[PDB]
Amino acid sequence: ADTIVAVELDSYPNTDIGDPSYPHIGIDIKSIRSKATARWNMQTGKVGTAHISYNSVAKRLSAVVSYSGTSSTTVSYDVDLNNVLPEWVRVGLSATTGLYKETNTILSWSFTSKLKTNSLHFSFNQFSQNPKDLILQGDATTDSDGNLQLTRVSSDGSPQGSSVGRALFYAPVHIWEKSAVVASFDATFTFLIKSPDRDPADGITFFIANTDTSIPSGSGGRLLGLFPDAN
Amino acid sequence: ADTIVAVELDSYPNTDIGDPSYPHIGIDIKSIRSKATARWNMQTGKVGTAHISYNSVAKRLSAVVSYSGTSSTTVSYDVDLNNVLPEWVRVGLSATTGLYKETNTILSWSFTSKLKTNSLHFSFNQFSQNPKDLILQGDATTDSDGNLQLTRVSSDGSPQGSSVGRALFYAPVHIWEKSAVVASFDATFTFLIKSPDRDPADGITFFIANTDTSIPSGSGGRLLGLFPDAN
Amino acid sequence: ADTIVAVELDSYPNTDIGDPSYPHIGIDIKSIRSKATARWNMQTGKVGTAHISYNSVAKRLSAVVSYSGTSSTTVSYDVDLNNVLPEWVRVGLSATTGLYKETNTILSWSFTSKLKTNSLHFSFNQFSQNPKDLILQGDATTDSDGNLQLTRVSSDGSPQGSSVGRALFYAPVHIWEKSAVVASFDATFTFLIKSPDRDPADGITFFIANTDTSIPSGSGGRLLGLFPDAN
Amino acid sequence: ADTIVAVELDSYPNTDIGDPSYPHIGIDIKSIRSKATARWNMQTGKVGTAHISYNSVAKRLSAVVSYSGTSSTTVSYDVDLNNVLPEWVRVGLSATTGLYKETNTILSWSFTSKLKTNSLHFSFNQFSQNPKDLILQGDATTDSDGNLQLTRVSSDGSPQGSSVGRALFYAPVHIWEKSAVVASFDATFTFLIKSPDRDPADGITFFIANTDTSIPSGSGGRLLGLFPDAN
Ligand SMILES: OC[C@H]1O[C@H](Oc2c[nH]c3ccc(Br)c(Cl)c23)[C@@H](O)[C@@H](O)[C@@H]1O
Ligand SMILES: OC[C@H]1O[C@H](Oc2c[nH]c3ccc(Br)c(Cl)c23)[C@@H](O)[C@@H](O)[C@@H]1O
Ligand SMILES: OC[C@H]1O[C@H](Oc2c[nH]c3ccc(Br)c(Cl)c23)[C@@H](O)[C@@H](O)[C@@H]1O
Ligand SMILES: OC[C@H]1O[C@H](Oc2c[nH]c3ccc(Br)c(Cl)c23)[C@@H](O)[C@@H](O)[C@@H]1O
Ligand SMILES: [Ca+2]
Ligand SMILES: [Ca+2]
Ligand SMILES: [Ca+2]
Ligand SMILES: [Ca+2]
Ligand SMILES: [Mn+2]
Ligand SMILES: [Mn+2]
Ligand SMILES: [Mn+2]
Ligand SMILES: [Mn+2]
Repeated sequence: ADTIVAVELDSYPNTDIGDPSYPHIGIDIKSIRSKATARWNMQTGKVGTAHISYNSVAKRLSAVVSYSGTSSTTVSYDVDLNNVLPEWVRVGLSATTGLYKETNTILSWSFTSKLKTNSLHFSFNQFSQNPKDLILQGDATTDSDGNLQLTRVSSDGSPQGSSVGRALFYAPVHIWEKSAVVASFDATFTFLIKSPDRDPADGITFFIANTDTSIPSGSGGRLLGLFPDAN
Repeated sequence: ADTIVAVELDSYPNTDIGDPSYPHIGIDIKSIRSKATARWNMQTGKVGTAHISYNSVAKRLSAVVSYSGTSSTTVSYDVDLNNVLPEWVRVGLSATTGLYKETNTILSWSFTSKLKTNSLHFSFNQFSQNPKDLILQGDATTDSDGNLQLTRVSSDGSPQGSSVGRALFYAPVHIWEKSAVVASFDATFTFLIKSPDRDPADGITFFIANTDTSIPSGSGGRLLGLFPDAN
Repeated sequence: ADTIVAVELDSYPNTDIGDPSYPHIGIDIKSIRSKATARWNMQTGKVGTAHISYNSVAKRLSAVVSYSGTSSTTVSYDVDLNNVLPEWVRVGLSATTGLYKETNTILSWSFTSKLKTNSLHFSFNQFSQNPKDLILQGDATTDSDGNLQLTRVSSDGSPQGSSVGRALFYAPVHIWEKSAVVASFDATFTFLIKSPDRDPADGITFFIANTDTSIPSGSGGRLLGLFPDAN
Repeated sequence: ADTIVAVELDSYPNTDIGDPSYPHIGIDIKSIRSKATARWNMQTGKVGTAHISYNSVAKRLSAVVSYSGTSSTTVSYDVDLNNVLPEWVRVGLSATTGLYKETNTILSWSFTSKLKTNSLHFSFNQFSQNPKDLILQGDATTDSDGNLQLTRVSSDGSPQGSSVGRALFYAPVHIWEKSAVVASFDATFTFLIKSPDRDPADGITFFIANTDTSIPSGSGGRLLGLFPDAN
């Protein structure tokens, strides 16, 4: 199967596959069962911001998720990613709904990777109706306001359940190379999660995988479109 | 056929299809017959640097080609590129040999595009043996020193004639959009041209084209791998 | 006196010192009497954006000023700036009021300069209460919302007349050097101009000058805090 | 006195004030007695490269120092720098000689800081004869090849003992702010250390301090121009 590293913004607690009993942000290394989590004061209807960073010297993957004036949650995990990930990757965003639902609207997304002794940076502050520099998978679409709807939304804006969708950047990324002195990446995205459900679900991830990654069978709902099971 | 905008570093004068009678840099808008040229004091065996820039407000495509301490040549052309190019493009480098030959060795290549009211930047200071973020066309390869050999070079380093090769960046680039306030791009590459021929040929280009661009039939030699004829 | 290059957003027509009879954007080379202007559909109470760019190869200073969904005005002028400006400069923003007034509120400001063969970039999306990386001149202050008020505003937000204020970046900028292949700069700022006056005044500039530049005597009002007279 | 955070490239072992018994790179938090060190295979006469990074989420200051094809040494230290440093800082490079000597030649220096919810980046690949964007302290000069000589070098290139010199960037840097979601910085410099001494000394640092920082009295030699004593 795919090799996966992800930062999950998990709005629904699936305690039966390892979630804490509350909304949380998590660092996922090849398993939906996060190696590290932090409690997420998830706000429906307000725009959030996530920042993710890593470098091969400090070897500490970190993420912070914030709502302006409201809250900020941070999670870190010490991991040598050059030991987990292949040399060439694609980076992306994923989102699911399940029994319960939410909009998983991406308003912006940027990413930088550096291979020091290669550089790649992209920034999207609007998404075009046919984004030729993105690989849209599952239900992911871009809409009339220029936003990226990772999961299905009806004509009036209502989120639908049992949705899975992902967007990967078109170009493979060279995230490590044996002659590199240091490899680093940074990622930021802003997101709007709306829901009429008392318990919204399921969440959004930023993720790095093998370049030929695709939505695994059975990855809906709590598996965030990333893993075929909860191992 | 393809839609082409290019800056050509033309080491061989083909006076019969419009070249001036000397090595020159040129700005090409949909024809190998440059809309503007400047005399190029082409230096065999020394590393050169080319800088190209454009923005949709000034509407002036410019290029400068230099050898440290030796020479610098500049050419500009006033053109609304949003009137020439499709909204989505790929960017690349091309090179040819013909009867006469030269190495067309790319040591580095960078590019930035901005869509203001989208950003894309890539930088290569070394090229890996299998560059998954590049579309290599024709004879283009990367070699053991980490350089990009656009045209065929033998085992010992000798350039071969009748070669054509191109390298495009993998991801389409969004170079204009009707809601943009301003669109801009910048490109830099460094290059080493070696030749045992008294009159080296044929040259190197940086070029922007339709995303599905490929080497046209009959584009070798003086056509720089860009055009199917000299119209 | 100072040596000045500026892009002026001139909200008040002073026809007696060379203004066209309407709000305009202008390119100023050592004189308030613009070398080039374009009609500016100036909008009171809406946030505007200005983009300015130049490179020493194309030698074309350009500016675009826009309100989202409303209007965009562009002005360009062909000028070799390395022939006007000293090698070391400071860059800044200026604004005035006079008999008539307006707020000259800077919401953001960024700038990049490149000296190719040096790089400097700064970006402000919020201004702190005591910006130690800015030289504030005249009436310029930063306020509680994190904005830069170039001209005097009363406690409730009312703009005052007979105000002059400027903000320069602290560090001198190396905008040309005789060994450079190409020198380039880019600048963006966003601005909010509010006024209860039927004819608001006087305007905002982005400007480059000798590093020891200061507000000239008698530069208020129509002189935009840049020039001691209307020569 | 000054508040100091530094990464030291310490070519001389002063075991009597806490150095390990070998050349080392070290992370210094308000004391020359490094909180963390790693053995440095210091190479005389070859160009080295140092990369330093930190972000306020991972809270891990890291540094890697390398010679191409030869060696690489890494040191990290977990520290909340927003708890050590004032909100406004200057960043710089320092170097000393003492009884023993070496050239402390800076060939390039770059730095980025980001204040997320401010950006500052500078890059020097050549240093001009009178760098107006640098505060040169002590013996620091720039020479005819465009390099930064932090410590005294004679007319022919011979390093002198009992030298101290520093170069700070002119503009204060805003490295933390109470409303920031995350603060980050990155720094790179390349350096050439030549010596006719069997045991070269004393070393080079990249350092962050109070904006009004100056060379303390008695900071020569093993104190690297940063501290007034070895507490
Ligand atoms: O969308 C949230 C969740 O909905 C389903 O799980 C349930 C949440 N509440 C329930 C109540 C009953 C059943 Br049966 C299920 Cl399967 C659930 C599944 O789709 C999960 O994958 C998902 O995490
Ligand atoms: O490589 C340089 C040139 O070589 C060929 O043209 C000639 C240059 N000198 C010649 C002499 C004879 C003939 Br026949 C040709 Cl076709 C040439 C052709 O391959 C040209 O496309 C190319 O520009
Ligand atoms: O603020 C707009 C203008 O106000 C003054 O000029 C006038 C605009 N309408 C007037 C009417 C009368 C007189 Br007297 C003046 Cl001086 C003006 C002067 O302060 C000008 O410098 C400025 O351009
Ligand atoms: O330059 C290297 C060192 O030279 C001096 O220390 C000595 C190194 N070998 C010695 C031998 C004798 C004496 Br006395 C001294 Cl003070 C030293 C002092 O200047 C030290 O600060 C410095 O670390
Ligand atoms: Ca879950
Ligand atoms: Ca030719
Ligand atoms: Ca006026
Ligand atoms: Ca020491
Ligand atoms: Mn979870
Ligand atoms: Mn030609
Ligand atoms: Mn005017
Ligand atoms: Mn030490």
